[PDB]
Amino acid sequence: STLSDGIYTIPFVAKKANDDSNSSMQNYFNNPAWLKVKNGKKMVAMTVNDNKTVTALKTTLAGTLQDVKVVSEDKDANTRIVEFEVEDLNQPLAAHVNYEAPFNGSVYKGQADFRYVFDTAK
Amino acid sequence: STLSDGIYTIPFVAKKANDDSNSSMQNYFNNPAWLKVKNGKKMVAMTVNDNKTVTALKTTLAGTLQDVKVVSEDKDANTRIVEFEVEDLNQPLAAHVNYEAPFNGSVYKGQADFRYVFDTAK
Amino acid sequence: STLSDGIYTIPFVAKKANDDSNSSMQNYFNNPAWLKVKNGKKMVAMTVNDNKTVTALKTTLAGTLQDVKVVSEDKDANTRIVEFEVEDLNQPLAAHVNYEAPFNGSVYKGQADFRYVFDTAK
Repeated sequence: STLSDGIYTIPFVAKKANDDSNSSMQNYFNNPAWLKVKNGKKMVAMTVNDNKTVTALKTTLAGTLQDVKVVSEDKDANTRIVEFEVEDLNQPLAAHVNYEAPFNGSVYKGQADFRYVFDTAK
Repeated sequence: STLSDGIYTIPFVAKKANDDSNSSMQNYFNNPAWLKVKNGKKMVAMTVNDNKTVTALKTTLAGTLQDVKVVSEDKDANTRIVEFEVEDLNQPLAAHVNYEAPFNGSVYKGQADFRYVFDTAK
Repeated sequence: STLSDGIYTIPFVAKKANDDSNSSMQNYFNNPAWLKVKNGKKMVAMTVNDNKTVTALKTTLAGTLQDVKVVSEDKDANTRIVEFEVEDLNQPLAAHVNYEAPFNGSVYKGQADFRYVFDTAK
């Protein structure tokens, strides 16, 4: 947690919920994540690269999963910037994502559980 | 082929035409591909992440290469969703792509052959 | 340097300034880069996939770093096509990038040094 004030680019990997392997959900988020070290608060910002498909995202805060906040949304470029706090950048951050298939059919909804594994701030 | 009804995310890799190595053409397609298991028909959908550059794409169906169908096109975000049927998700699916360089010159056209190698549905 | 006339797709990796490891800045540029072999001039074109964040980019030419030229800019899709000459496609091309965080705060600016390592034209 010992980090000085400023803007740093923090890398991440999305791993499967109960497997130490890469999750297919990783491709919905732009790497690296932005890190603002302000007033001793670890704020992580990341571009959700498919606004239409990814409908909801929740990240663990104080022991429970809470819906992420939208910094700014770009409906023309099909992207959005999301903001969330992390308790520890050393523990695999459990996250649940709700998605929608672009198919022209009755069934299209989906949802998956995955873990965000953060490297070191730069 | 033994798969139940529903929406599943199928991963893929683009390999070189006559080499078991990754093809540079992989970066024109968004991973993973969407899979709709409806009425015993293996339908694969994928985002072509550069609408202007990638001009044509054909995938092998019943022994011959046929031009892929457009689900929906996004001219503002420079993307499009394409749909194609696969005979077997265990054989390397041969595909031919036609592309155009964004350079301001007389010569800009190009075309390449590659293989889609599908993993398992999720 | 012995290459015939035409359009070829050249792959690249962004490595850390003083480390032979991948740079986080790699995700701001679309792979592969376009190569036009016209009148014995090695011209490299690449899509900067985040127009708003990446504010400036300079590539080494004749021993010094010079600001890259804009082929065409897409403000709707948040992209731009940049053009620059390379002295040798065998030496790690030193580059300096200026970036801006999308956070809603006083501090957001940043800048990093990295090297472009080019493979072979296709």
